[PDB]
Amino acid sequence: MIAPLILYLDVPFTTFRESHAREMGKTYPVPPPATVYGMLLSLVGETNVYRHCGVELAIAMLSSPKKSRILRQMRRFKNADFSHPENVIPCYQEILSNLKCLIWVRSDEEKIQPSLRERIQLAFDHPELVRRFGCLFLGESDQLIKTIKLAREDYLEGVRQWAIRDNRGRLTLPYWVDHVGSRNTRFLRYRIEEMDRLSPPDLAWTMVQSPI
Amino acid sequence: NSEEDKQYLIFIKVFQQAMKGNFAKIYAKTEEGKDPPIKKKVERLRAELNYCYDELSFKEYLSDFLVRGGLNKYFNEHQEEIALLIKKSPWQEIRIWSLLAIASYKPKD
Amino acid sequence: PNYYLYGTVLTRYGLASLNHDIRRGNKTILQKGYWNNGKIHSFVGSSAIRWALRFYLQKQGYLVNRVWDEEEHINRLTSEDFDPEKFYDDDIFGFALLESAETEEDTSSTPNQRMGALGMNMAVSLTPYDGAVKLGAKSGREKDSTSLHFTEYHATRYQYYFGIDATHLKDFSRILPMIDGIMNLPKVGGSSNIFNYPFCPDSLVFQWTNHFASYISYCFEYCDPKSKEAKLSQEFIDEVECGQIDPSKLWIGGTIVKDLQQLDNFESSPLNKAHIYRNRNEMIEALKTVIKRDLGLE
Amino acid sequence: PNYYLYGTVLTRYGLASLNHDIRRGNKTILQKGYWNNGKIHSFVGSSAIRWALRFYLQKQGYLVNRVWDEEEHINRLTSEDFDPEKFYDDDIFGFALLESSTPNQRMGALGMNMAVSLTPYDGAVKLGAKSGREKDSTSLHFTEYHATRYQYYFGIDATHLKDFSRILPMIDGIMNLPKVGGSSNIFNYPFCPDSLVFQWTNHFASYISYCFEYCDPKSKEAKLSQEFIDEVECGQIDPSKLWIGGTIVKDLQQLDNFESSPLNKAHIYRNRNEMIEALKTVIKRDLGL
Amino acid sequence: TQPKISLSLHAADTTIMHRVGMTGLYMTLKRLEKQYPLSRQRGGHISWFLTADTIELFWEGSDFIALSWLINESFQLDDTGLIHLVGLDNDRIDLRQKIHIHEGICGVFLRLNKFYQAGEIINTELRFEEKQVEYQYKSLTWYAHQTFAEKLCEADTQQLRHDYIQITSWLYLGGIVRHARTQNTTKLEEKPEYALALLFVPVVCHYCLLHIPSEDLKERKPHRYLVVIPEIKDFEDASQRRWRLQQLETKQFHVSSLGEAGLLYYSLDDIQPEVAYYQACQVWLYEKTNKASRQRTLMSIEEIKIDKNILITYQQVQKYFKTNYQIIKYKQIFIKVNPIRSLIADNLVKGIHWWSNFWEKLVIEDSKEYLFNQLFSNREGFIIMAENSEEDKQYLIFIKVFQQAMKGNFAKIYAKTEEGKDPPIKKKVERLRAELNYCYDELSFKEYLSDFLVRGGLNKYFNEHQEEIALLIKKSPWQEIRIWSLLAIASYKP
DNA sequence: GTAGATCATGGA
Repeated sequence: MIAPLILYLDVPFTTFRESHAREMGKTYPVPPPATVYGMLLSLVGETNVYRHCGVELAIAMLSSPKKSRILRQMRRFKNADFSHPENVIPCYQEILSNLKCLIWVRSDEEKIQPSLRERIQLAFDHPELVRRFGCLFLGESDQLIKTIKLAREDYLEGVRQWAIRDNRGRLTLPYWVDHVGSRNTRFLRYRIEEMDRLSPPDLAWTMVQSPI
Repeated sequence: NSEEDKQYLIFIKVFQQAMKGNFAKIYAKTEEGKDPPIKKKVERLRAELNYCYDELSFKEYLSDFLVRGGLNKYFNEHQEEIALLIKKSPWQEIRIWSLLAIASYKPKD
Repeated sequence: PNYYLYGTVLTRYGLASLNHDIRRGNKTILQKGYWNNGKIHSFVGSSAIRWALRFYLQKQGYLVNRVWDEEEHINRLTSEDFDPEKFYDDDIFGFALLESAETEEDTSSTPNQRMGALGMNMAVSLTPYDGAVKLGAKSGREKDSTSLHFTEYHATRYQYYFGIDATHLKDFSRILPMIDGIMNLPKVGGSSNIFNYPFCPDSLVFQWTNHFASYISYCFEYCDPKSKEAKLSQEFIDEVECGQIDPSKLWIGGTIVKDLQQLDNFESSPLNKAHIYRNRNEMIEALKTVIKRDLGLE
Repeated sequence: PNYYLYGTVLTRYGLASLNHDIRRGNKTILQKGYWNNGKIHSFVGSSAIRWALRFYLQKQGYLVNRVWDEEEHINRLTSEDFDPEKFYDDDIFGFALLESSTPNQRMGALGMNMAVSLTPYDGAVKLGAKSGREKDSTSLHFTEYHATRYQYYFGIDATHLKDFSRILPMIDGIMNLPKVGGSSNIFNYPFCPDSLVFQWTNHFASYISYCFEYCDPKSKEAKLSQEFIDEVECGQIDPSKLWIGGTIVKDLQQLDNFESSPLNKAHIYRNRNEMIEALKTVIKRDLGL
Repeated sequence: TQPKISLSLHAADTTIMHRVGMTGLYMTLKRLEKQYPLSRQRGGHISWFLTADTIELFWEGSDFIALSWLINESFQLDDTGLIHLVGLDNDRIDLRQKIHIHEGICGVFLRLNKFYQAGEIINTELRFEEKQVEYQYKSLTWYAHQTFAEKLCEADTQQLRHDYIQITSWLYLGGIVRHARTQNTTKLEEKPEYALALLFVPVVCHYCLLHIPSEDLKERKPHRYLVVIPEIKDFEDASQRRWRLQQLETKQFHVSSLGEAGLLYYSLDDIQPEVAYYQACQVWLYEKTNKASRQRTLMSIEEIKIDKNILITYQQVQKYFKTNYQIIKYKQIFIKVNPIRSLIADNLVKGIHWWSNFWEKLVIEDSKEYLFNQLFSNREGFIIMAENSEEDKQYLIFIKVFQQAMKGNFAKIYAKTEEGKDPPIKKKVERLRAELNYCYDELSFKEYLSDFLVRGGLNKYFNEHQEEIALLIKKSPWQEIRIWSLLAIASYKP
């Protein structure tokens, strides 16, 4: 079998807001599989979200990012008038600083060719042939990606904080997100285990599937 | 210990030996009475150190005191290092080190 | 063929109280968070710089949908239906409509939304923040409340990272006014009455490339708090020497040029073949010539 | 067009105690903090300079909303509703009415930054004591002073002014600044400029903020910084928009290869009044006054 | 047969709030089973099977009747109008703590009048230390928790819904609707069983009052609410922890930091040396944005992870530091918190030194020596904390050196001043604190400290540790030395 | 008859 594609990721600032965190911008410690899947789709310029269902992703944290809060005058659709003062509310948003991680992409379960792994490999091979819009970001549109590159299993050859699918884990990261409400959002429970493995364990792989 | 810390400790020992010599000279000078004062000598030294207002005056006083100390074996062993430390360092830091040496001084039993 | 313009810009040294946080008693807290080596640096939100660019575009003609009413200190919309083909503001910064939040697709048919072609990361202080406050007692013998306040300030330089998908623009020629605004940034929202902090750049590392990634996001750092030397980061130079970040795609200007030239072995360094200009205007003119040639704006 | 007047002004050398903060017990602490290369400098708040400009406008006879009673030491508002069209102070410095038709706030045309001592603060203190052998808890005290020059950076958005002609009184006040809030009884520090670097340009960018440096850490020298000179040499700063006046003119003219430098073709005047007159002529021509 | 509702801690789709809700339901079911031993007594013959990490509910007949019975019995109102949660042991809890819990629930969960109908403002005067203080609380006549059974079941068939239920911020804290113009669609949706869990959430979580030290306690009463939401490891463990927390006095729930509340939730926990202790919780801060704010707003969420060492240190701090004072004025009970305990608890939670921010929080932000005077009352706690420090004994040696120097400096003037003319320790210590506050950079502070040490006379502790203390003074940051000088002043024994 | 807009609705 083809070795799973490894994508080194370095982001200066990242906000993985929680699904139920609407009054305050609480963030996940680790990028959810849904956010990484959306980032990869943006990287290959794929607008359709159902195109690459079945891809498996594994995330290894190269360091523990620090959590910080920033005030923000975020807008909302509360009043019909755009200039009404009710449309602006001040609330906190939690950000993560200096996020470095390695992403494993495995595309054995995809039924549509070419697979997401092949598309990412081709995009990195010939960047001038990639047809996409906007700037690559992880989280919010203003949180641009500093370094995204093809790496090996030992890019830093140090110690890795894996995200293991544990039913007793603390984090509840979604592998599918319903942006309207929460009906179609699908969750999985993870834990961050400090391990010196250079390849993801079996429980570290998360398959992105439709809620159906 | 870094080299700067080593020179700082050597300077502390040099100043302590100089105070030993000066206080021995005083003790020999005022053998009369029940006992020559010790706290008064330390207060005199602190006042004279605090009197210095600029680099030249403080370094002149420090050199005079060091010479009045006597042999000062720690200066014998470390001519260049301690000499360069005194010449180069800001006089306020040298005064701080001298006062630390004063505070950490043990009179001979 | 996509064409992206990424850039890291460093601001001049000065006293800054730009973004601020929720107040606590008399103290107007500067907003801050962790950064490199775990130290606390003062931040400037990305929305602040985007607002500054919006106001720059509004201030010099450049018909914009979101007009800022200076008299009433409120934001007004000329057209409820955003039209990126006509307005610079909607074309560059994008928009989001009411129906954009109650549906999954991007159409509902007129477009429901538009991802802004420009995205800028938040500005962080080049130097770790040390608690510095200013007294604010107002004149007069009548000493009631609302007097004797404290304002937090920071005497360092700020750096931020931006990126634009020039191909994503509805009108390709709109990138030039945005560049002019980035260099001639009027004021990033803050206490300009008490702490007037010009946000005009004094050191740039721009990259005009067709690659979706640019490893030049934060190339300026000196740390050693309470200083303003602002040397180029060692990891950025190492990545330039490694082989990625093609030097022919790099554009370096400002006061960092002097330090770069003063470096030994710089003549034989791979960083030498980058477009390096001490004058920011000259570098911007050359870069805009290249951009116009590549995008067909001629 | 959109015209801005940026300027860095350097004060004369003297003993200053204009920036006291919350006192620590007996001794009066003057406001200070970290600055260039990690040493502690004494800062004079920009609100002090704004108050001085307001007082200048009031004393010169201009219509000012907030009238300051010298004998009563209180502030009185002629009109409870701020009217930037009629009052100079509301037009220039803005306002913000925060309480439970006309706008409630204004951004203000004048933007000023804090005044920073050119020389790092050494730590000088002065002892004061009430005369008389009848001594009580308030007998003796300490006041910190600093022997230095203060430099500050200001910026004016001329087009933001409700009346364009109001920029000239502001320039006159900057060159004729009254007492800047401090201890005038015992430390009378004149804040009138003795070295100016002004920029009257339609471009929003300014590279003249805090352009003065010291030759020696404890000295009254006040030389122009090397970065500013380099930015003039490279062509970043247009010499035709540069206005340099004061005692720095002599040092600039004694520079080697001055006649061949682009700094030569800048508006350089030893007399500050002549520089101000020429700049005001240019401003009046540009604004159509 | 087949359970109609099944809830497990091992379910992969649950968040922390869901598990806290299942824990609250577990406690309520235990209490109800104690109250109603026979399933025939319960409406609809509802019966449950409770395990360590699973809850299963069985009932007969209409789902609406059984759910209504369970919910009505779970959430009740007493005669006085206070919220009566049968999950908690209400006979064992006193009236003041019941009022505290009711006010916390009304201020955090029932923020909106759309989810409660208010009664009259009941005033009760309970005597305390030969003084009758009038508590005034807003009694209720109904709240949404009581009648959520209608929302859980279909209107016509009166059966459990097979689809998702749109919930609001009163069920899930922070589950706000960001865009009010999309109220129908953009609403958080949950399954009926998880909706029931979120209904039972308030039983387990505990409420603390946050005191801002910038404002004086007398001049304004506290209004910020802290919600301690624990991370559930087992139903039995969390149930026992909550029922044990029922012991705490109401004055202990007033804190000055989020970490203090997080540790207070676990303060009563028994530490087993043979068992690796590890617990985690989240503290949610609810605070009015402005003075005229109608309801509190979620401002910050802090995650606290505590281990054996942190719990042991906090228990020692609680045992040795001064407890919360109860200043009683006319019809108000002003509870004066201990700033030192709050600061130390916050430092322990953050994983930094317990003295990390002592100066700028104890001397700079002190108005009239209000915070400074408490140092001499907490001197014993300071001594205990220094003696049982996990590391850094060199700075304790420095404490001894500075205390000897202070003794010498004070004794000089005290010998100069005769009887009657001798000033108390308060004035000299205040002058010393002011002189320490004067220092602004490393050079000035080190100069002053060195001169003070010399003026202190002969220093045996410095002499015995010349190299160590000299290196410590030369190398350490001056702010840390100032903080340690402050806490050596605090623990100074005349 | 139903969804969007509008208005009430909350203290010690």
